[PDB]
Amino acid sequence: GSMYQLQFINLVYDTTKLTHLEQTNINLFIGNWSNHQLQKSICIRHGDDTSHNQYHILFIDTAHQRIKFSSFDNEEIIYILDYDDTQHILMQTSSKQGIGTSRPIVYERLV
Amino acid sequence: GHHHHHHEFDQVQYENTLKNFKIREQQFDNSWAAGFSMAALLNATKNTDTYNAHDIMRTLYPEVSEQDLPNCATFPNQMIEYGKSQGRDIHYQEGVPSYNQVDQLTKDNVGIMILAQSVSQNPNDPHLGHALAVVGNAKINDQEKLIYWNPWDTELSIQDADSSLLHLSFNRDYNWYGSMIGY
Repeated sequence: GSMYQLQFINLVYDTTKLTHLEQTNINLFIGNWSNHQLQKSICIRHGDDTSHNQYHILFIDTAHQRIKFSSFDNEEIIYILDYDDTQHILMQTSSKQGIGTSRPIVYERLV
Repeated sequence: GHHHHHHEFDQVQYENTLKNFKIREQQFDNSWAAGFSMAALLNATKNTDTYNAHDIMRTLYPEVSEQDLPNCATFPNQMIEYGKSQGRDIHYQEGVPSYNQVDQLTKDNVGIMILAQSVSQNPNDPHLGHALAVVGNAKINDQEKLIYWNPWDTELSIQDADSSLLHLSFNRDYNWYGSMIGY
């Protein structure tokens, strides 16, 4: 009996500038996802120039089925999302300039 | 899914691990790896249980909100200054320490923290830094190994002494680019 924190992640990218593999790869992460131990949930969407909670894509990693991104308002935090299966993705955080990376955290599909 | 198995066929001919080392806490959703590593190393060499990642990080980031603290990582100079603050003359050494050096440091109850960095595949692909703890060294199947602890884990890991390539959990690879020695 307890509230979760929800982080809205609106990714901004020009669908126009991507290979099809890249597009398939990003699309893996669009959806709503939760971790029950942390009581955290993320709602990932393809946003636009006008969305709030905007995040910039730094790199699309098709080889490992992964994307790296940062929030528009804090470039010192890098998020890494890895695809596991349609019901699970892994999110990790790291810093831009320092040393220390989080454990990959499992988020399972919901909604 | 994954189970633990037996490893009957290994021949551990020699093992030398830091006196009093014990994994006491695990890193999840924060960037405190260096704090986890330093805490475990100092707990081992000081023979205590009072160090912990959160408290180290708080000391390094006294003005950051509790909410923003998880996202603070560690600079090399903080690793050095923090160790000194605890009575440890920390020195950086580039590259992977030799088996013989690890063996000597470990017998002298001196801790070593691994500084690792992922390998970028493009200019837009930022390499990531991570920190781990050396636990000691072993000769296994006639091969020299180093023993280390990734804060992500609850168990120890074994590294070929002649390799800088760390194959971490969740299939993440980092290179050991240097060490902070003296904890």
